[PDB]
Amino acid sequence: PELPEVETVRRELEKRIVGQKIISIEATYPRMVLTGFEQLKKELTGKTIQGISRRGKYLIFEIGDDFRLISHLRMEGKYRLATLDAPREKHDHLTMKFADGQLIYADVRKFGTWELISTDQVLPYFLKKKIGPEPTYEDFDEKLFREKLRKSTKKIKPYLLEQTLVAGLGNIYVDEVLWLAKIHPEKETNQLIESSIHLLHDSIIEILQKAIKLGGSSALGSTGKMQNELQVYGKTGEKCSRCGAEIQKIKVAGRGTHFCPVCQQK
DNA sequence: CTCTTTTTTCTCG
DNA sequence: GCGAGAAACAAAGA
Ligand SMILES: FC(F)(F)c1nc(S)c2nc[nH]c2n1
Repeated sequence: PELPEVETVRRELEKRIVGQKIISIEATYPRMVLTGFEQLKKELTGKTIQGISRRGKYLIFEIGDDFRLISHLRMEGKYRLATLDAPREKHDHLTMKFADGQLIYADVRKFGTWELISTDQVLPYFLKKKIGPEPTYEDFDEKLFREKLRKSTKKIKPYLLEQTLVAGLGNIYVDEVLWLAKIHPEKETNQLIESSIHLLHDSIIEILQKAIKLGGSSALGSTGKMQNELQVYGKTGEKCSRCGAEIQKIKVAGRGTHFCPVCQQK
């Protein structure tokens, strides 16, 4: 998932597990608990969930005053709320058992991660990863964005995916954003002009906020409607909305890349 | 049978 | 520092 899907999960979890005391925690794949499963089980068992936050694509469980559980779903992670007698499914790895239900984490590819960190270490955790601003008008400053693009020789799509210019874009929404902003994915950022950068900035905010409103593109968060609004991603060979052309797919920095050549010339 | 396809971080030259 | 390619992993499709 990307930021809109993680935000949709965050909102549903916030509605349902805040206030719940953790009765037990079980793992069939403890290796995804990067800080140590036995330590996490000891610290969090018997604690009450106080809230669920998000930063970029990271989910942040607020569990007691002094701990946060930082969860990343990577490529295929999925959460579901199940009854206590729910049968185990093949790719379930972790479960947080409450008195009247359980939160189960599944991940076919086993990429997703859990990290237990103390409350006063959350901001340093994200500083160390150099995560960029949240994609909102209030947080995403166009002036700094423009300066960073000017000083770099990177291609725009890889640079946006690095999470350092702005947080939360993945392969789907970066393709949608560059189509909407009429920018080639291999455009070198120091060749972007101010009016293009302005449109890119606004387009990032607008696409991600619309995606959040529509519940993401498609367990929790599986009821999104943003997939019906995608213009280029996964649409290889189909006609662009700025009509005439067919959507092409190339490889850029090892990622499948969907774009409309006429609309996105360098 | 092989090869390719679908977030983050590391290795290598 | 850089970028390309690979690594972590599983399943499905060509
Ligand atoms: F593909 C890419 F290599 F450009 C890339 N994509 C994503 S989603 C990403 N997240 C952190 N770093 C990242 N690099």
